Parts: sequence; C-alpha cells; structure tokens
Amino acid sequence: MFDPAEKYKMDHRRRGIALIFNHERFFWHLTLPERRGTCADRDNLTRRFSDLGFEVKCFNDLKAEELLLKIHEVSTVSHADADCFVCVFLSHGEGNHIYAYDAKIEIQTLTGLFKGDKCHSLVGKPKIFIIQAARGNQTNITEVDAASVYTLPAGADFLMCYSVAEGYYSHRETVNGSWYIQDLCEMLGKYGSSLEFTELLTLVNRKVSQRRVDFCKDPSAIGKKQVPCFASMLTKKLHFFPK
Amino acid sequence: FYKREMFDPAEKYKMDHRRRGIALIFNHERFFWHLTLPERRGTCADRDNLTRRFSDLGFEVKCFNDLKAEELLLKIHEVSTVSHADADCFVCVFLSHGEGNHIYAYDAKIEIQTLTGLFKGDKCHSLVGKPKIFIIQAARGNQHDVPVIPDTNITEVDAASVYTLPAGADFLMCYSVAEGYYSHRETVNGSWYIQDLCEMLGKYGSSLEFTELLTLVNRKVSQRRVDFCKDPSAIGKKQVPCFASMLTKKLHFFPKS
Repeated sequence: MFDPAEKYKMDHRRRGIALIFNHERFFWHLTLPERRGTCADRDNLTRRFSDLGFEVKCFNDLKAEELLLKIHEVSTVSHADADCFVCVFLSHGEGNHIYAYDAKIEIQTLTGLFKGDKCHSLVGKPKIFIIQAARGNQTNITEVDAASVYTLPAGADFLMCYSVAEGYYSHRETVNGSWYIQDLCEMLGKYGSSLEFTELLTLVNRKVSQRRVDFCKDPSAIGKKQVPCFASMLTKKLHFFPK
Repeated sequence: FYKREMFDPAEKYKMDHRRRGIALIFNHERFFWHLTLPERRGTCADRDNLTRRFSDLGFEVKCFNDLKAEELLLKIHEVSTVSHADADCFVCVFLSHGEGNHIYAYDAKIEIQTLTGLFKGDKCHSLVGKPKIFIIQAARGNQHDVPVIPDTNITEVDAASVYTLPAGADFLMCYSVAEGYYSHRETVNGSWYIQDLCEMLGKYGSSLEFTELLTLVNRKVSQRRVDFCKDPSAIGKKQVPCFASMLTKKLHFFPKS
C-alpha cells in the first residue's frame, strides 16, 4: 500500500560512513589560492556527523589518484549493515570538476562509484554529497568566491547539496570557516537528530541567504549575496533519529 | 507563542493572500519543420491534467499552445511585470522538448535563465520572498525525421538533455528527468512525470509540504517499468526525476479561507 509519508529504513547496525575530503593548499602549477578556514569546517563537520552516529573519516590534501583510490575503496566495501552514506568535499571547483591537490576530478565519476550497479549494498539507501567548492580567486577575513560548480543531481536516492548557486557567491571566514558549512553544522547540531533532512537543508538555505552583504569589511564584497541549493533525487523521507 | 520572534525551524511561507497566484502552462506539441523535432503526442493530456490540479489548488491557470519564441517571451514578460502583491506564489510549467540550458518554443529555443531571470528580485518585487515554482517536462526529441517540411497508446522514450539547474532564492525548479536517465510519455495517457505529479497533487497536494510531495513523485516515477511484452527497446531506460530547491521555508497549499 502506497504510503505518502514513507521513510528510509534507518534501522541498521551502523549509521554509516561519512567521508570528508579537505583541501587547504594546491600544487603551485594549478595557481590556486589557499583556503584558510577550511580546517574549522572539517572539525565542525566531524563533530556534527559523529554526533549523528556516522563513522567519520577525513583526508587532507590528497592527490587526485590517492583520492580516487580511497573513494573507490570505500565504494567496494559492504554497506549492508549501514543506513546511508555521506561524502563531503571541501575545495575549489569548476563546472563539473572539483580540485584535488594536483588536478581536478569529475564529480560524476565520484558519484557514479555509488550508483546501484557499482555498489549493491547502498541500493535504496540515501547517498548524500555535500559540496563546498567555488572559483578560487587568482585575524578573521571573509573571502568571497564566485559560484563555478554546476549544481547537478546524481541518480536515484542521491542528495546533492551545494554551498552556492550560479550567479551567487560563496563566503569563507579565515577563522570561523565557510558561511555554508557553519550554518549547516549549526542546524545539524540543533535539529539534525529530529528534523527531516531536506527540511533542515531548507533552513540552511534561509540562514545563508539572510547573511547580510550590505556592509563589508572589504568594500569589494558588498552586495555579493550567497544562496545555497540542493538537488534531490531521494524517494523517501530522511531522518537521523538517535539509534 | 503569545507572539512570535526568532529563528523557527518550522517556518512556512505565508499563504494568506487574497489569491493563490497565477499558473502559466506553456504547451508544445508541434515544431517548425526546420528544427527537425518530432511531435509530442500526449502533451495535451498533460496540459489538461495540470490545469485541473492547479485550479483545484486555487491557482488562476493560463495555458498557451505552440507559441513562437517571441510570443512566449512577450507573454511571460507581461506576467512578470504586473503586480503579484495579492498573490501567494507563482507557478510556471513548460511542456516541450529541450537541450542543455534551452527549452524549445515553436520556432526556436529559449534559455531557461532568461525565463527565470524575469522574476528575480526587484525585476519582480511583488514576488520577492514568495515561492516561484518552475516545472519542466522537456528532454531530447528523437530526431529520426526528415529536414523537409511535411490512435493507440504508445510509450515514447527520450534521453535527458536539459540541465537540472536552480534559479535564485525562493525558486523551486522541478525536472521530469535527470542526466543519465530517460523521460517517458504515453501518446494517450501523457507523461509519466506529469501523470504521477497530478495524481499526487490530487491526493496530497492540499495538505503535504510541496517538496515532500515532489519526493513522492520521485519514488512513483522511479518505480515505473515499461511493459516488456509490448515494446521493448525500453528495457532499462529508467526514469528518475529531480528538483533543485532554493526555497527558504516550508511550502503548503492548504485550502484558502
């Protein structure tokens, strides 16, 4: 019988794995600026997801090959005992690509590793990608980057979450971290274990979009609004109730 | 509370206005021969289905069939320049073929961003902070017809071709199909996506949070299979819809007082 309020079964032994790929520096040949404040983001995300029951694993400044290797490895182990899978990318990006330390990687090749055919044990389970990546511009300072990464979906039961949409600007405080991640972690901390996750993501939309850009320490950044977005191909309601 | 103040996890868009708003439907069944695009039989069923559903939700529905690009732009520019001060929200539906950032009018294609850009910010002040909902049934027209000018229920299968992009704060962009998948349309019953959308609207539209309803449509469509026995090039051409939300509050269509 069709249930209008059906929920993903979050009954399994483990919540699941949460991967964080953190990129603060890039090979000089790429000519990309450092991302000060990204370590605050990584730490913030680690605490939130960990409190949600996730097994969190972080990797700092991996080369492209090492990154592919690691995520392929994760995609080929069994997730039969897990509720879901989370993957977070903290870097710069361009169009369909995100930057590793030495080269860029296609987002689709990363998400494709978890598509039903390649990862049977995640079939029918939420696969959540959180992407903080924009165009690298070539005390607590706020750095403003233009949106650059296409806010695309990824397949059934995938949820793709983006820090910023085309036409808007991503912000990152060198001490406090990224606007998007801060607001995301805040909402996770307060409401993560009760609220339906796309409703929580909507709160993050509101929170970030309301951050005022009329008076900036840097007059260059005045009026450069930030609005996030998410592209959902989930098929059920997603909650992270305490296990 | 006794009165309200600070950040509320359950804040809803105010759906308190005199009118629900306008719902535009742009319906395209045929195309100028030079575009070499196939007809879209079944789209009129889609148009009628959507009209009854949105009308029951209180929308003022206006349909336009097979408009040329210039006429289309003119009409949507006209809607974007009137006052929506007495409206809760705005809905715009495209039923056509498309490619990348483009949707096809009768004689040419139009960039989606130029369409949505008309309702951004102070370009349309009276819709600022209000849900602006675009529903797009558009994919790649199978082009095994000629660049010359020339009753049963068949299911047509089209590859996803339109980028599933977002559009600005308080915009919700709804797509029949995502990249890598296929859109289906029955020549009599209409599009898989629109049928399931309309069925969920009818049954749940007037109480369910609209993105939660869209998620129901994701599940419904993703679970459909074509009859093998029956015509079977369609095996394994799965359809999975998606929506890109930049909404900032919960969206409901409770019956208006």
